[PDB]
Amino acid sequence: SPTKAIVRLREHINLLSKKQSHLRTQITNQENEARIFLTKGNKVMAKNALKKKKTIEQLLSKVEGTMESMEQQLFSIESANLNLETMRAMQEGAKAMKTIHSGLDIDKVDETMDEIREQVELGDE
Repeated sequence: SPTKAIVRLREHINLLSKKQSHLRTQITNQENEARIFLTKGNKVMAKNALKKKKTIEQLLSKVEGTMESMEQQLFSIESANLNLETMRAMQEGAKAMKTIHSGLDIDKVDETMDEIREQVELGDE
């Protein structure tokens, strides 16, 4: 159902959120490894650690892009459900106004209305 898709989007979103926390940790850790390589005067290994930092940041970007597509999909479903709730209310509402409109069981007033209606329009063409 629509509620089926909603719950799984949430579950997927929640898991991606933890991947994101994890990736930020590793980003930090690569930064700190680079500083330590420098205090040992190993300029090459520090650059290698910063390049690895760059790739994790790229992957964190992909994680957040997946999350964002899922949040938009969720919103689209919830809005569409609200729009459908309106349409069903309107349907049932129009049924109720039709019952009320013909709630005069004897003496057809509405046929006389349509007669007078056409007389009024007889300049229009």
